[PDB]
Amino acid sequence: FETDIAIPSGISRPDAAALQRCEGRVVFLPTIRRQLTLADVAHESFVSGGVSPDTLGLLLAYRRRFPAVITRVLPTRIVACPLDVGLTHAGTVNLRNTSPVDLCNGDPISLVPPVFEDVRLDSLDLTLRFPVPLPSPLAREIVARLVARG
Amino acid sequence: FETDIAIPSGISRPDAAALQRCEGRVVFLPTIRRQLTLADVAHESFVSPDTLGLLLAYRRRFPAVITRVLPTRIVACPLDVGLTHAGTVNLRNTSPVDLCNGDPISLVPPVFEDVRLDSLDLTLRFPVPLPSPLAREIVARLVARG
Amino acid sequence: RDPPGYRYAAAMVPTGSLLSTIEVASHRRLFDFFSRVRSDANSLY
Amino acid sequence: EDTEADVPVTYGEMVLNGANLVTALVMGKAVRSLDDVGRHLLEMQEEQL
Amino acid sequence: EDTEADVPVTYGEMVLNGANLVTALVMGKAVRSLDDVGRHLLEMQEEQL
Repeated sequence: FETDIAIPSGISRPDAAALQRCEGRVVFLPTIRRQLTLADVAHESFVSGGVSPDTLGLLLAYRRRFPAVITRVLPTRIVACPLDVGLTHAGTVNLRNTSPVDLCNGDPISLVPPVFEDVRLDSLDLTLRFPVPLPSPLAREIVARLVARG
Repeated sequence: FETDIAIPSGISRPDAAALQRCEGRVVFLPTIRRQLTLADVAHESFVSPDTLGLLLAYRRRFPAVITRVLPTRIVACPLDVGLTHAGTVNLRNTSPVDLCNGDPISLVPPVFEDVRLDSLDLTLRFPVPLPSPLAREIVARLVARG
Repeated sequence: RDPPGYRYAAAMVPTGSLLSTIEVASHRRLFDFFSRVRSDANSLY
Repeated sequence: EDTEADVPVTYGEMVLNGANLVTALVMGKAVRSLDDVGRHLLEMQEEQL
Repeated sequence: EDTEADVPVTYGEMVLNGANLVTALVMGKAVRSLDDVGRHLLEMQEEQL
């Protein structure tokens, strides 16, 4: 079960290579749907409010959105499968780390907004913030560190 | 009578578009020849000299003006033999000066403010065709600055 | 940089055959485009 | 002024049967009708204007 | 072992007389022998392995 995120027209030449570099990465969408536009996918899609959302409001949307892991990237559409319905039929989907921290076998993996330190598409005027797939026992440490910092 | 400055293969994508935008601009060269390696054109080929060393090296070299730009060769023509038998080859300003009809035009190294290639590993500095009555002024202004 | 991709259907009819196996991963700079394949690639099909 | 009009029936077929298929695969782009555009780039070479 | 060898005479011809010239002017690329690649992508495709 693989959805489609269509790229709108007018892609520059470095930007077809920029989206060639997010091959296996976690992306949030509103509703599982066989066709979807990229403007509903980007970081702009939930800047609702008058301030772009900080790390708190990032967390709230991540439980109201349904996480998908990108498969192959065709130059016309981004093919993805979500992590709630598409994975009972197809067994196992590859995933790329953006973490500074390596993964072991058998860990469970949560996601954190990019608090540590971001593909921009100037042919389309949007940013693509991506979550940080770190292992879940660190998640109750690292967020508890950064709250303890302030 | 046209020179053929050849481009060494291994060009990236915006670099062939980077030389696509300097259509009518002045380029120096060592010696008039039918074919010519591109490394003689580059700013590396003046060793890096300051503003003075270009003024010495411009007069020892021969000013040439780019015609069409093919991706395989940059076809130019010199300003001393190829123009005094045929008519006229165009020219683009890089100047902050808008030109008038009927002036004598010299060139100055760009003290005002540059097309840098990177996959070929060379810069290309270019002269500024401002009018020669300003050229005895502006150079004398800038010496009066220091 | 550009690793520009080639055309895969001229690949289907080979024009000639090599005579000896040659280690590719020994170096990079003699070559122009290369990709290691885990027996099947996205970009192939 | 009128009640009954004439309208054509069949849609248009733009299919890659023939040598356009080889250009789509090997050459990596495709002309709309190469079986005519490739033909009319021969008689212009010779005849007239 | 020997002083007199046998050497070929002609060079190699690759002239764009054919359907490659069409792709030269409109497609902007060129197969080496499209007269056979374009042929052999029809018997391979449907008949055998």
